[PDB]
Amino acid sequence: MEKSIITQKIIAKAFKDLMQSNAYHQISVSDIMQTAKIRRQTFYNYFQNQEELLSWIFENDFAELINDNSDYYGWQNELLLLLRYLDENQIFYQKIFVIDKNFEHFFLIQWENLLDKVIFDQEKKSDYHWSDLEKSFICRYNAAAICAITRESIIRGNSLEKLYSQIVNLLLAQIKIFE
Amino acid sequence: SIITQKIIAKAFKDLMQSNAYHQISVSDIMQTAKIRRQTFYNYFQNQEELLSWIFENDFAELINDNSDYYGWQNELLLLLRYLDENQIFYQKIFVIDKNFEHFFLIQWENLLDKVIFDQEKKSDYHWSDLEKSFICRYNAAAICAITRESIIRGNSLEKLYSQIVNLLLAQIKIFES
Repeated sequence: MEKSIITQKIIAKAFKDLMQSNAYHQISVSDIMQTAKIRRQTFYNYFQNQEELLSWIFENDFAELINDNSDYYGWQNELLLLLRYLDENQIFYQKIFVIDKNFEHFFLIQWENLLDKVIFDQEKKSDYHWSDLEKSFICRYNAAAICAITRESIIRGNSLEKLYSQIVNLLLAQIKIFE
Repeated sequence: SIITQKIIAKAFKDLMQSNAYHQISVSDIMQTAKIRRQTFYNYFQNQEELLSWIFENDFAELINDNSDYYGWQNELLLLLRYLDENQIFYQKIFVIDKNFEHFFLIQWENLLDKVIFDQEKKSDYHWSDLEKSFICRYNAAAICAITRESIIRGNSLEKLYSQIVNLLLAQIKIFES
């Protein structure tokens, strides 16, 4: 989305930029709005504080990457863009894994949402005999794997995009047996 | 002498069924085991050491104490059956020991190494070292998470067997030459 959230997106970009090179708690609202080039008080039309801004970033950015697009068959492109986003924002996310103990659970749910999208898109392309139980299992199994691998890579400072071909290939192999 | 240690462990596991970990004493354990109390300390300094011993011994048997040709599929099935038989015990462990998950993950990594080894004995593959390492890390993480969740939920782990095997075989098949 763009038109209904223009200012929020500018403020969030500013914050993400500062998180590349400053510790989270040393970024004030004043700093964010200086970087955004918007009058400070405007921040409060939208967020009470930096925690609320973080929450918004997590909800918006993952939805935008996974769901907010037009594509009929999109999951492979979405996965690539998600890995690229995590690489670009690796320092931000390393920091969040330190600051927010509940983030790991949110992160896993994001991967689950991606797997739900994989299933959604595949069922548009081909016919499958997977039961409801089997679809749940494939999603939970793979979401857990990708969550663990990408969390570790983020924390370690290893590139996520380098894993893309291997992840796609393993997912497609598993999907195929249910044709 | 595996024998006395196993009696003590069996007694502690049974007390853990219906008693909170912290409310089980060495006296309780040894009375249940029917073995003179002081014998405990020939083997374990305390309850935490006893727990650690159970983890190391049980998983070493499940992963390392089989015949060479038993195979990863039977090994997985045996692990799943062990987790079912000890489901209530592990439900508690996932509560009280927030480091057990790391140990558990290593056990699944060990099994995945055996999967690769067994498959390379059966057939021939074009995977690189990096590709096979990745398959192992990816699937060990998946199986670790899925079995923990099923344990906590109180679902059948043995029921997961075919589901896991099918997804693993599907991944390995793409590297077969």
